[PDB]
Amino acid sequence: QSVSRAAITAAYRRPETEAVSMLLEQARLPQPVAEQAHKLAYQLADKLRNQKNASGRAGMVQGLLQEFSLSSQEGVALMCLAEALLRIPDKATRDALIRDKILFVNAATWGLLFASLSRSLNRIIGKSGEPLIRKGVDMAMRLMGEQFVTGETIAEALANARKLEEKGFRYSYDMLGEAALTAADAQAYMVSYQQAIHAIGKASNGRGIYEGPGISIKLSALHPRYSRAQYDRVMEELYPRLKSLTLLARQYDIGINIDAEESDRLEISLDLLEKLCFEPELAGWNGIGFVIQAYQKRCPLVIDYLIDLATRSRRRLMIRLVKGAYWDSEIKRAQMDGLEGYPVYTRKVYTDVSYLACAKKLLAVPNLIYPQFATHNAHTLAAIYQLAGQNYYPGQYEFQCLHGMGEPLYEQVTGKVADGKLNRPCRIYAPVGTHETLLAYLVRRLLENGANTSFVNRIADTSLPLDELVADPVTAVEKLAQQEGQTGLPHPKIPLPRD
Ligand SMILES: Cc1cc2nc3c(=O)[nH]c(=O)nc-3n(C[C@H](O)[C@H](O)[C@H](O)COP(=O)(O)OP(=O)(O)OC[C@H]3O[C@@H](n4cnc5c(N)ncnc54)[C@H](O)[C@@H]3O)c2cc1C
Repeated sequence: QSVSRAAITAAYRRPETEAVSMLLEQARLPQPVAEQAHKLAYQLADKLRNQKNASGRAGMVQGLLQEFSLSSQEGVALMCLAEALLRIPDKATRDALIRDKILFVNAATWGLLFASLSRSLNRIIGKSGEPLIRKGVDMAMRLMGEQFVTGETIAEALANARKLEEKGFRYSYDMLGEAALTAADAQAYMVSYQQAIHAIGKASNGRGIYEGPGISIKLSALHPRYSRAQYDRVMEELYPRLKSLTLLARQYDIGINIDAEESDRLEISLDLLEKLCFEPELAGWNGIGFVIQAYQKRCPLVIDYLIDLATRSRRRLMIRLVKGAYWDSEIKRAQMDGLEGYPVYTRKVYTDVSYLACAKKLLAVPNLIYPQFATHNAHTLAAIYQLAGQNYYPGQYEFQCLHGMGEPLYEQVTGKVADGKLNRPCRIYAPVGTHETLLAYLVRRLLENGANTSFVNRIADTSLPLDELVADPVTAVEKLAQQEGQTGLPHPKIPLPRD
């Protein structure tokens, strides 16, 4: 192996105390930068919560719960009567009714300001069995998944693009579907990607890899049983498909991004990337993109490799820095394999520290990397904004977000300074497909949105103060270290696989 490739392999399951300790000073924001990041993060998160005055309304709510010593159930019932009184048209009649003599339709809506279904479930199940369960799972998947899908076909998705593109947003389209099980499956995904590139490229119409739309691909869709595939078959079979798609993207001058999937496929994906970057037909073209996952211990070492690869292959790589979408499966996988450790961190704050350290590394080499900072986290965003320094220029970096998750945060970000925005571009990741391709993506979105460690989950918890929500991760790790006795201890509820 090369020097940088060898270092990747060595860090695979590095002990967490060691990995976190090494990243801390790389992630630490200088005090004035940290202060500016905090104020911006606080401001972004405040406007998120208090959209339609959610906090101020909740304030007046509890203020009346106190002054009368009323319950919360006593609060709703009072508003319901108050609402019915405000529907009496003439004030003299309303006043006279209140004085001389003194319904719950919208009681549910008022309660938002403040057991037998189990029987119905046990009854319905035994009667109708697994077919009812299977249809209910398919149905709930489609209902919950709709908010995350931009269109059923690439033509439909593309037809919706101008609305946000004219506001300064960009797109990366994802043809849903992954983990091809058969040769026919992988061939169908290949044809779907080719069709999509033709459509996106014609719509891009020469706007180029920065301003114009691009595509995101999953290597697992292009090779049957990719999860266990050997190097020889992957190079023989998957790589010609990857090359073919990338040459076509180059012909239309659109970005083509290689998504990151499970951690045991990182190595083969670097082998594919290495070969791709030296294709003569791609010389002098900078549209190749690659995702790296900050929750992996290998991430900073992958960056050193990518920096060297951009230098040797004489290109600027588009690098999407993410935290990562497969954490729950990574933990379970590692516990089943009984190895010396985990390839990912076990405390969420460590992943945040890793992301900040990795972001600094990426921003230091603008000639070699175009960083694409994917996050829905207001502190992460504000930190990157400050770390990128003074004198932003559009080609310095961009943000990215997922369709159906990013809008309220990035509405404050993309657009004119005169309109109160930060004037930084954001590329929306846009899944395209029908219900038959949605399951795996939807599940990952449920895990993301439902975890009590996720920013998008914590910002919806109005009992968590804004200052705790946007707390600096480096300081959080040092507070843990002072309490627990050393830096970077694993999650107490996630022991090592061999324990
Ligand atoms: C446009 C875009 C493209 C993306 N592409 C990919 C991709 O190709 N591959 C991929 O794997 N991910 C990808 N992601 C990331 C993934 O889908 C999540 O959106 C992302 O990790 C959420 O980070 P956040 O900063 O918005 O949330 P935050 O809430 O600040 O962080 C949440 C993340 O922390 C991590 N985490 C949660 N619990 C723990 C824990 N106990 N210990 C350690 N870490 C923890 C997980 O990565 C989780 O997603 C992409 C994200 C976006 C926005």
